[PDB]
Amino acid sequence: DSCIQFTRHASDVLLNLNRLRSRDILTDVVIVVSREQFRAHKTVLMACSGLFYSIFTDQLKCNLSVINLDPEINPEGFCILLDFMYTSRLNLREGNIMAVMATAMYLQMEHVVDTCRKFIKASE
Amino acid sequence: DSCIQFTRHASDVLLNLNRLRSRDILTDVVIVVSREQFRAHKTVLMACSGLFYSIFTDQLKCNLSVINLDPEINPEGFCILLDFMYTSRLNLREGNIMAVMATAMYLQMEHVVDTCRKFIKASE
Amino acid sequence: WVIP
Amino acid sequence: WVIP
Ligand SMILES: O=C1Cc2cc(Nc3nc(Cl)ncc3F)ccc2N1
Ligand SMILES: O=C1Cc2cc(Nc3nc(Cl)ncc3F)ccc2N1
Ligand SMILES: [Cl-]
Ligand SMILES: [Cl-]
Repeated sequence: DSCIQFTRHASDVLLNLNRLRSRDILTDVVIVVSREQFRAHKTVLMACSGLFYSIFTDQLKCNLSVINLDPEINPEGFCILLDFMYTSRLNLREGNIMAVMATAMYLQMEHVVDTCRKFIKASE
Repeated sequence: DSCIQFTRHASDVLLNLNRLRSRDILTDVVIVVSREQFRAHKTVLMACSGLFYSIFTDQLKCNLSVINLDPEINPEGFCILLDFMYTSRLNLREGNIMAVMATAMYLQMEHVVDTCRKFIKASE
Repeated sequence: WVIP
Repeated sequence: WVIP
């Protein structure tokens, strides 16, 4: 087509979606990771994760307001990945990289799994 | 912080949100613009438009599944702006610029109003 | 704004 | 990935 494109649009949309999350505006699901609860927007979770895409396209699961993750999932790892979904920034540290990578494999977030593998290889 | 950032994340999120819209997945509102109907995600509309942000933060309107726009709004202008919200690309043409600018003023989409004003000034 |  |  002959469209023009606003470079910062996608980043500005994501910043506003994170502001809605902060303010608990139109959040429509609670993700439970053992004793912790995280509120989010189903559409953002599906846009970032192959696991959430599969969950919320299922005719029965699409209607659930609570999703319980596998008990082996680390809540801090999940929190770091949820923040990445809404900001593009990943708080990857020596003390959390194994939990973050394991969580990203489970959630099916291939670009995160890729940077974790590279950071681990560099330390070996 | 000491975060790393994935450059293409926000663009990839927006592309996936547009794929959900295409496929009518988790759309939760119908916007009526006279005889036409447009399905969308409330969160994407709020993230892009000051008018939708005000509508869906209202304690009564947040619960509506149908929103009727002012009868003066042009459906093609709205369609072009809805496509911009989900893609960052604006199909601005000599034959539609006046309707697009009027719609962007109503929806409170300041960056679009800005490029329309500039394109109009260039033709004068 | 740019030409994509 | 970059340093933001
Ligand atoms: O590593 C990843 C990240 C990821 C996100 C999605 N999300 C969607 N995919 C499509 Cl094709 N349309 C809409 C979506 F919301 C699916 C798979 C995967 N795998
Ligand atoms: O031209 C524009 C585009 C636009 C979008 C929004 N959206 C939100 N603003 C904030 Cl601060 N937090 C969350 C949001 F969804 C508000 C006003 C305006 N004016
Ligand atoms: Cl990813
Ligand atoms: Cl805008």
